[PDB]
Amino acid sequence: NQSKILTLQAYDPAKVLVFIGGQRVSGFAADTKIVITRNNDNISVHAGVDGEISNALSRDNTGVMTLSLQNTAKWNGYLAQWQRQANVTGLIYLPVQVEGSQGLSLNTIGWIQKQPDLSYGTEVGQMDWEIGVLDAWLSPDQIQGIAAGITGLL
Amino acid sequence: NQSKILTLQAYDPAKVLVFIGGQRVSGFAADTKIVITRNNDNISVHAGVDGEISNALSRDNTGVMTLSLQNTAKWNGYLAQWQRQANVTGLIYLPVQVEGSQGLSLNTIGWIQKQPDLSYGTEVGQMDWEIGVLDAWLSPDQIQGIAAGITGLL
Amino acid sequence: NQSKILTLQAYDPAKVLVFIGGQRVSGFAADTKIVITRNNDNISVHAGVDGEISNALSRDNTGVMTLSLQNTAKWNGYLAQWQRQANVTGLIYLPVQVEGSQGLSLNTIGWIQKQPDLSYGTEVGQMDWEIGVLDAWLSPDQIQGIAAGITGLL
Amino acid sequence: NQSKILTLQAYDPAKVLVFIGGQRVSGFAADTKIVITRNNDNISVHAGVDGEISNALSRDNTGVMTLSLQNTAKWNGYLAQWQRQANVTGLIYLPVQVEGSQGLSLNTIGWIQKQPDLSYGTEVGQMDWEIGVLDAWLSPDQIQGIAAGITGLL
Amino acid sequence: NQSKILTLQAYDPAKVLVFIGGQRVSGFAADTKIVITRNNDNISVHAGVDGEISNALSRDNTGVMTLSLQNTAKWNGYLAQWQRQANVTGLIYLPVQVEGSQGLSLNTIGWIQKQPDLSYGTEVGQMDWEIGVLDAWLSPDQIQGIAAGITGLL
Amino acid sequence: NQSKILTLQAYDPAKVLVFIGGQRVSGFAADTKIVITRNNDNISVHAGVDGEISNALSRDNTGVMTLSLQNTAKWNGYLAQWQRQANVTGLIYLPVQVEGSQGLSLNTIGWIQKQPDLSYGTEVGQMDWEIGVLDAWLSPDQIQGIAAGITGLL
Amino acid sequence: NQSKILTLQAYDPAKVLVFIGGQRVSGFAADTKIVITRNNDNISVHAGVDGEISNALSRDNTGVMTLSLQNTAKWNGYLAQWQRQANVTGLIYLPVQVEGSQGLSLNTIGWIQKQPDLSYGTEVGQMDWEIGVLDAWLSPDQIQGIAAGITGLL
Amino acid sequence: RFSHWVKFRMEESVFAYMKRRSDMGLSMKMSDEDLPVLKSVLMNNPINIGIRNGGILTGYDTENKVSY
Amino acid sequence: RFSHWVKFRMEESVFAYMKRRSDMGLSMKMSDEDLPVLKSVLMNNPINIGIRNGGILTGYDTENKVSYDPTIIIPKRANIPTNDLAARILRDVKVELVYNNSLHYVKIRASVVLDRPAGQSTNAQTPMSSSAVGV
Amino acid sequence: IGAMAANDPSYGDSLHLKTMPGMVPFAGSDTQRSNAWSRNANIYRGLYGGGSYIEGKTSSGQYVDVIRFSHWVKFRMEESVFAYMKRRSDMGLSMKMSDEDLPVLKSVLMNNPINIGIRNGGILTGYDTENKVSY
Amino acid sequence: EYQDKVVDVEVSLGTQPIDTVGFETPMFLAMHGNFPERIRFYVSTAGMVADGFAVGSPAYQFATNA
Repeated sequence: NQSKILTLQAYDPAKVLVFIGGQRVSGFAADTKIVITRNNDNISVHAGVDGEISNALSRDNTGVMTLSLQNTAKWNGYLAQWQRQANVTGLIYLPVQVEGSQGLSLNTIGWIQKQPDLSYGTEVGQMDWEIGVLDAWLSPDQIQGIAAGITGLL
Repeated sequence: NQSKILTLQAYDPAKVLVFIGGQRVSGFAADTKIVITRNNDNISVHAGVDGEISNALSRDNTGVMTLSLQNTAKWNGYLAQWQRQANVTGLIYLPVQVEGSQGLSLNTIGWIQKQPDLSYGTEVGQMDWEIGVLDAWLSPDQIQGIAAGITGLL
Repeated sequence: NQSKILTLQAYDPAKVLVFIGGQRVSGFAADTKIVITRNNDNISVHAGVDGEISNALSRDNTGVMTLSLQNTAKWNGYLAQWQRQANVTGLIYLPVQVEGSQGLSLNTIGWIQKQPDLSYGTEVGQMDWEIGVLDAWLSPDQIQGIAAGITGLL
Repeated sequence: NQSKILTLQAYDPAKVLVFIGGQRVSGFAADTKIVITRNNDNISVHAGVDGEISNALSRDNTGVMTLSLQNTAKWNGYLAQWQRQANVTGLIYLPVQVEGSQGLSLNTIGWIQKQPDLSYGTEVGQMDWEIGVLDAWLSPDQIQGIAAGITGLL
Repeated sequence: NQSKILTLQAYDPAKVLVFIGGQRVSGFAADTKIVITRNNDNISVHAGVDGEISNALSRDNTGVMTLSLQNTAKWNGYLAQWQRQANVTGLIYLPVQVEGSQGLSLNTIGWIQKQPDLSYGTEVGQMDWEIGVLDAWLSPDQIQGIAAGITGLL
Repeated sequence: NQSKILTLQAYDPAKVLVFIGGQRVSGFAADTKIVITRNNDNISVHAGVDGEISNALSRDNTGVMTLSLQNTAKWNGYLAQWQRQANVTGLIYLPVQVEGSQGLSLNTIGWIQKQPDLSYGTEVGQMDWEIGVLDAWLSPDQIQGIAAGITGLL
Repeated sequence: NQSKILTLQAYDPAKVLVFIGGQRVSGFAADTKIVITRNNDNISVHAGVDGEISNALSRDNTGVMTLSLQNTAKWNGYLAQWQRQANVTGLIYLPVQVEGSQGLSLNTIGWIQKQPDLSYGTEVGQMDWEIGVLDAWLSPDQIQGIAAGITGLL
Repeated sequence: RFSHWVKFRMEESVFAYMKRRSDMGLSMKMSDEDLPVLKSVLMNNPINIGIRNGGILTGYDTENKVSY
Repeated sequence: RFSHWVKFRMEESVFAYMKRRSDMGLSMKMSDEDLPVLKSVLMNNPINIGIRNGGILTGYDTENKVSYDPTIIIPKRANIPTNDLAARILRDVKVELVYNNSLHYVKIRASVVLDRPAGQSTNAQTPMSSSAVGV
Repeated sequence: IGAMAANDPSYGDSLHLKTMPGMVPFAGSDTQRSNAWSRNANIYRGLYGGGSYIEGKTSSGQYVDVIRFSHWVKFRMEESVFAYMKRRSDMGLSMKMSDEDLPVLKSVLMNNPINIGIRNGGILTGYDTENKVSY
Repeated sequence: EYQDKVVDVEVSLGTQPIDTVGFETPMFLAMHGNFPERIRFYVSTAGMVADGFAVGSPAYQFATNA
């Protein structure tokens, strides 16, 4: 057996596009751009004494989308001003979209949950904004779909 | 695509000005000068069993501003004396202002919350004063303002 | 702008004098001689739902003064004997004084709170006595005093 | 000022003698032979709202004396057999004595509290027996005594 | 098969032109004039347990350009003065250009990263200035371009 | 093109003058008289994932000035005595000045950081004293100044 | 300017006298007789972000004095026997004195720290004993003293 | 009346700060490192008392999409 | 007052150094190997205390493109006329300084709005520096 | 003019949908609009409650955006080169016609227009996948 | 030259300032005789009316539209 290349193209971080309200975000941090995590488990399990197993689905799809930006980036001002604008007017929701380069994507509604701490030091600082998401289901954008009707059994 | 310089000037730590009561602070620590953090999340989320989502704003803007100074700095005496002066007379509030070099700024009222521990050793010690802030909203001082009326949607 | 020397003299650890009961302590540990910490925060903050902020001063000034001595130092015997003498006779208080070299000082009443553990090994051991202090307010001994009437505002 | 030698003799670990029941213990571990720690603080402090301070002595002198021995040492058998002998007959107390080389000493009654875990591996294992002590007051064996009547004040 | 001459002209070190800010640099060292190195690898490789291989491009193009000058060269003064001028005014960037004689070239923005050490001895000393570069991609200036559309495969 | 002489005069090591406290130093080593090095880089670089580049200036100008003297030189006694004099009285700072023959110069405050090791052998030994400097910016003393306003661009 | 002779007499290695306990050492190695080095730097430096500089003296004067002797020298037996004598009786300290021929001197207390390795080969072996010193301050024995009150400034 | 009140008290506050700052020595100097404190000086006294007592308006305008 | 202070204290510092240097023997001599120490002597006392206390200005000027760094110049022996070597007095030492300035007067421009302020221009371009049309 | 004056050509920001106060919507029907487009006569049209210019075309058929970009390049390349040359000849050492000094024009031109255009998006870069050519 | 107050404030009711922008100045070739020069630069319609231009005149309309 010979080793196989898992993809034809190369994963390019610059190809990952983040659209918050219809504008592209720029000025990201060094290591990680964005992290998406679900708040709660998908399926719960109830185990009886005799061994009977029953499960119930979870309808809580809220999640948190970390966003790292350099403190010198101009987008810090946009989010800071929008925070107070929403606080005064009362409108906090805005569309959020993420395009993957060689992975999953995301397209839902979101809001600003917490403002990151600010620290000034010898080197350029970093700010990790937290953006909520109404639904944290990562959707594919590939040829997937012809095999989902094959894995099905039982 | 070519790499872009995120700024024209260079982030100079000496340009960050801290004004406590109308006087400039001097004699900072080595690594980090000041850290600003919010006490509570901006927006809370309530998730129902069926999946309905509702959110409520948070009106608690209190925060903590860490301040690192060398134990040989003269400002240790000023804060120490002001602590007892406020304890006796009963007036604890005083203006606080921070000017960013290539980042956000801050201008609110504050007070001394906790005195840092003192340790004597082989090398010069460090003291991390904690200064409270009535409101911990970092405000911009840039050309931001013409785009906040663009990101708006929904 | 040119770099400025924060002091004229040099911080000399040997110049830090500790007087417990009227005698100078000798035979300190390697890294840190003494550490002073407050037990409780200076000012508490109560934040209302609407955003109103009110604060109350704290009158608990008790603190802990760590003291590191080599297990071969003769002062271990003095403190050990005084512990039992106070236990029998019932008098535990004794004056405590600390003189800073280029920093703050302290002069209050104190007592022995906990005896450090003793360990014998390949190298000379260390003992970290804990001495309580009635008031843990570090007082200055400098030209400070002419500016405390300047920072005042609001 | 010139550096001073804190002692005339040299701290020799072999000079530390441990007598459990009237026999000298041998076959110690590599780094640390014995560790003595008090279970509870010597003096408690009650702080009132107005600032009044009152303290109460602690009469709980029980402590724990860690004892490290190589798993190949013969004293493991003695303690193991004595454990069952005490369990059957009901007598658990036995004298304990420690002689310091250039430090404090100890002489009280003690008992075996917990048997250490046993692990077999590439290298010789170690066992850390725990021996209780009725009183954990480390007593001096030096010229101390002529100065305890000097530090007294207030 | 006969040996072939790799070039028609001869590599002349004097033909290598360095333009920093629009002026030609002169007074170079003996052995090496300039060295250009990339900070990070171009492509990273992730290897799975099963043998699947995936790669991701690197967008960090920052590099370091060593520059050797005799301590008697007049350009030492220019760079030294520009260092303080940039430190005060806050502008550090300036164009950098390199022309190869029979090799690759470079044309990007750069800045002074570290000042070389100065040593006085029997012989004339040397100073190796380090100049940063925004992008360290060496570009060709030859008939290359008609074959890049030939090597392409897979 | 013809070869050009980089200077009119000849670099004479004897013309390099070192003034420590107002007196000329004499009795230098064989190869190197003095070496000046900066402790930290002038400018740091932060590179984001997308490729954005931001830089921050460094305000740490401390440096080390090596000084080589023959063990038979009389200046060894002066520095040795001054070391203890400063240790006792507490004053360690003293002016330092260096005059270049055909290179850069230096004029700042300094102190003795480490005493060199002493070795006795067949030949005359050497001692390499280390002298700290508050600021390690090598300043020019030439016609430089009319061109610094020319290299400026961008 | 004419070359000057740095001394009137000639540095004679035989004139260097080492007195360990009151007896002169004899039978030295070929190249180097003794080397004296300090364990730690004299003065530490703390540099703040803003550029403020503060320094603290170091009170650790312990040092190491290398001593090279031929394996055929009789002094190897003296030191070897004294090692065991001190190990048994517990007294390790003994006076150490060094007289320079045309350099600095030393007179403090010392002890044997490590025994050198022994190797037998075609040629006569060498042993490099390490002798500790309580204080490693090299003192002068010259006309120095009338100028130390001149270099003083600031 | 509001305009006269602002005109008088901004001036009085600034003068009171300047006089206190120059009465200890260390009078104010024209440099970027000392000028910005006027922001805090002015945000104290009138600009904040007016907001607290309701005379000065704040918030975001929904019609013109401008902030006060 | 500043001019008088400089005039007095530069002289006092130089005289104090010279007297201490000639009180041990080894009085100062007119040669290139000893003159330059006056640079350090003068940079101590007034020239540095003034910078530390803020009286003397430093830095780079952005408008005129000039630096405010204090400067000191000392002539060489070859440039000293023979007559001064008989009079034993040195001349032509030059120093430069830039004095700071206090703030005396301030003028403010306020504005008040009553109705709804008019909507601002929604241009998002980076403001250009100057018109391109120039010949 | 007010919808064109302060618009930097470096962005290539066409006039397609820019709103202009003062103008009145065009009232003709579809055929009239088709005729106007065929004659290159731009028309202001109202859509979804607002007013909007359309197609920004000129008389010759070329888009006004391209003309503005060409004029911008033509002016600013010349201004940059002249500004460098004047500064270089104002210190003496005027430029000379030799291989050792000419190449600096590459950096001079890559500064100012050629780089501002790339940063603001007006100038395209990258590799073309269809024709297999680079921009 | 002489200032009678250490601090002075001009309270302008309603009006606001505007920043200085870079731009290309347009030229409108109008026919009239209000001034002798061939070309003049104005910064507001107020200055044009102060020069004798009638409200609603071609130049005034062009300026107010621009």
